[PDB]
Amino acid sequence: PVLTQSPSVSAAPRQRVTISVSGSNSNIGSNTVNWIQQLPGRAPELLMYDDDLLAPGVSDRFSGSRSGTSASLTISGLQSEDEADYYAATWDDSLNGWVFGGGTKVTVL
Amino acid sequence: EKLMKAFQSLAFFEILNMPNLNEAQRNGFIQSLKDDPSQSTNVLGEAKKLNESQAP
Repeated sequence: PVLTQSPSVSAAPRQRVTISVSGSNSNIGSNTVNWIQQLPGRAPELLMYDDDLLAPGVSDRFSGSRSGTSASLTISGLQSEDEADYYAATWDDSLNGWVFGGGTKVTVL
Repeated sequence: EKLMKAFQSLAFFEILNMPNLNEAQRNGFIQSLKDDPSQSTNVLGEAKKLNESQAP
């Protein structure tokens, strides 16, 4: 994957976890990042866009950030329904198209 | 405007992660998404129906 995401994370309910992704100046370094939530057998859901903006209806427990060639997604007050795979997405000027990370599994104990 | 683009990324993601499609079918669907974004839904639907029909 063009984008490199953080390894799988397991946390108890009510904990705060932060997932990260790293890229280059051709993607993250120059374009805003989007975060996607993926549940088994379901369509992917847009959680955040423009680095830190919440898609309509998304819980404000999710927050985003971007600086340099990296970005991160923070989930506060983790819940059982937060267990899923989270993917980072951004535009790459070198490839002239969308690039995606490999995904990070968030497991709620 | 950024929101609509982000939403556009979703279809790309789904089609990129459909395991039962050929490389040519996948590439064709992606190219459809690039050439006519207003057809996104349609494309996706078709892709889905193909990915199900070619399941093992």
